Amino acid sequence: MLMPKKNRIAIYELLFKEGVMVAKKDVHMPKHPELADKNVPNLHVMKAMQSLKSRGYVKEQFAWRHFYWYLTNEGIQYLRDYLHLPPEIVPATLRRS
Amino acid sequence: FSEWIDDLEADPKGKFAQNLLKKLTG
Amino acid sequence: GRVRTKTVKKAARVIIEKYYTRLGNDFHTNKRVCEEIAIIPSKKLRNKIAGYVTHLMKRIQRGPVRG
Amino acid sequence: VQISKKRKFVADGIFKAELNEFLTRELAEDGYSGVEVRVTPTRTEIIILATRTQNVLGEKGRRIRELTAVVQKRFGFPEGSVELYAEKVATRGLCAIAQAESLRYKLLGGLAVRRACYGVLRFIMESGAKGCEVVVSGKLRGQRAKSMKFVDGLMIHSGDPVNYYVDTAVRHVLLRQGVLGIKVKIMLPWDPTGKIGPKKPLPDHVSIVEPKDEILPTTPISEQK
RNA sequence: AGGAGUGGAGCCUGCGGCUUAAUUUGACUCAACACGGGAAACCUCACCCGGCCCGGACACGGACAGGAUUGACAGAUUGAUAGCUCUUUCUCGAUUCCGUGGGUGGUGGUGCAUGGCCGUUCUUAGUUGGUGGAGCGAUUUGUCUGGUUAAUUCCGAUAACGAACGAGACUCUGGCAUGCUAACUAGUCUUAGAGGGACAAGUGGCGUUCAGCCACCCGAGAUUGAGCAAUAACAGGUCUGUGAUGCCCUUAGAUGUCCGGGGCUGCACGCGCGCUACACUGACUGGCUCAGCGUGUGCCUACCCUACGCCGGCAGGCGCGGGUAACCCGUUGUGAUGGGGAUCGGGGAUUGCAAUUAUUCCCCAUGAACGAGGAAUUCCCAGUAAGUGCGGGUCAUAAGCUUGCGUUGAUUAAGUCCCUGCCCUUUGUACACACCGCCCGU
Repeated sequence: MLMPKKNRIAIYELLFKEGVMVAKKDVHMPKHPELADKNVPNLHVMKAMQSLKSRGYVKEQFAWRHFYWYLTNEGIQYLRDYLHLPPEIVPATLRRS
Repeated sequence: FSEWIDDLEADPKGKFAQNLLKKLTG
Repeated sequence: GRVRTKTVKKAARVIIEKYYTRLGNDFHTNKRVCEEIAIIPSKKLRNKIAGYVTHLMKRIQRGPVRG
Repeated sequence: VQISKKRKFVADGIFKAELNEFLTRELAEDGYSGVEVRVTPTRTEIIILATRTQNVLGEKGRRIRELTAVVQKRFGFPEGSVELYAEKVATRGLCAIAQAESLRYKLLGGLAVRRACYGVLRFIMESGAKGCEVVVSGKLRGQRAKSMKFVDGLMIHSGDPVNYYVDTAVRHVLLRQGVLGIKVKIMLPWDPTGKIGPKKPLPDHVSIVEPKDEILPTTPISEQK
């Protein structure tokens, strides 16, 4: 934990713009393979991801030292209830159908 | 019937031996 | 030991009873005809079968053999 | 930029292995069997085999698009360089992976091991399979765990031919009581062409061409009307 | 009645005896004891003279612009440019905290709850249906009198007939072309081929003259390395490899971190792997072209292998290029004397904080039972053993370990069941937890 809240809203913007992602456990390092150069410290961002997926309502799947996530519609409802951003802003992921 | 067969042949002489044999056909 | 297992024995016996006409005595000819008429999936086994059929013809040339 | 060829081949093998494990833990319930990559100029086409395909694609390929997105964002390929297809397998009733998954998903919900296990042994046998051996090891309830095995037909163990004649699948089925290990071994039947059996026969089987019946008169005499 | 090397004479580590910070998990003889690919500073240490930022989807309690987060040498700390000083009322700023457990867990228990991969009695040749015989039955035949074989390999006999595993066959591996498919790095020698070649084949001698055994020309090669390897097995090992695993269950000194910090590098040894050749053979004149099997630089990542000059006598303190590799490294006088080293000191040290509480060259010849070794003994039959070095795994070119590789290279036996143990039989039994049994006697 030991997580700030501006990093929280930054990571919530990241989840809103991203949705489906793959993660790798990296905490002590100063340079990540594929999730650096975000102008934000990496450790707090990854702990923010840990909070998201271990708050007790979104399930995980860990193997081959990696995290693949199944973002449930319960998470969509939770984000809408808390941040009050209408789902009418459709995610950009629905192109190249 | 199959479950009784499995229980019997798992431990054909243990604690669950007489009951399973009786339950088979009686 | 050089004991020929049931596979080579049975193959040589069936080979000699089915195509006795073509088969002879000289190992080169037995090997050639054995390759030609028998689908043997090895080369070492093919040579073993040809050697045993050569032995069996040495047996038959001097009397009948019960096999 | 460039790595040594030994490292290149090892990394390609690691790619294949981790992709196989990843879509094994993804869609085992989809009757996944195997994954094959195809070498194409500056591209890497991937074709995926499953017993069922309507489920693996689903409706408008939500599952397919999710899988391609995750594989792309995991492996680091250039944007849209990885694409996975889904084609049925001609050998479903005697493929070790498919039958191991069938056994696990018949045993998961709660069922006598013997009924479903003999049923899959049957469905193996009517699929032309030459021989099968299934072992189920684990808690048969009580302070001791045991292993029960059912074999049918002919199936070999030793020598080279076990490499290209017998396929064995080892899986874990998680029961609320414990973990039951299922080992399913199938020997394919020999059939040249069609890729349904090993090309080579068993190396101790000598094949002979069969002559046809011959009952002939003494001398061939020409007959004309 | 053979032997060689043996554990003793030239390169330290496993775990128990074993004062406190030193004897630190799992493994109770063959099937533990450089084994956990576990080469101990430190991240991996739980024997450790010491601490901290702490862990809660919830069941109950303390209640909001302050209820503190690695974050100053000089008064000190218990090695430490750590704010831990009973100190400053600097500093991300609502993060957090306490007492109970499930929880994003734990390399914390139980491998006498498991799976999977393993070790073994199993390196031996052994196992099993179906149908038919026999028996009331457990069960037995097939699965055998014999001969033969490495082999339940085969011949043959035959209430068994047909079959299935295991063995063989099979894959890899070396051995062979006055042959073949072709390379501006070798000139078809090196590399790697759709292929050939051996098969007990030819001839003798033993074998209901069968399966087969011996011998010899011929032949490169005439019981030619290994790999894979039958159900039932064992409470053998692994939960300390694994969001592989069912929850009984401790503690905040979480068995997370941070060039940091005692050990175990003790020597009256409690044990087990390890470091090592006796003379014209051992070693230098440097006076003729030598082989390695193999390794080598960005998803990580900051660590890869290496050729000329400052020159004391060379690796080399700094520049200097080549190599994603058949292209570069690289055609890599009769025996203690002169003869093989008992501690230990100088030359420029390879640059690894610390090496001494394990990294780092040979020359002065200062003289050590200086010429086959208590009981008990492990391994080995031909390119064996043994002597050597070299390359990987560990990694900083860290080895004394291990896994492979070549070079030098062979005295002894082509046997037996005496010791240990195994198997295709008969036999005895009061054993079946199966002889480490059972059991009798005040």
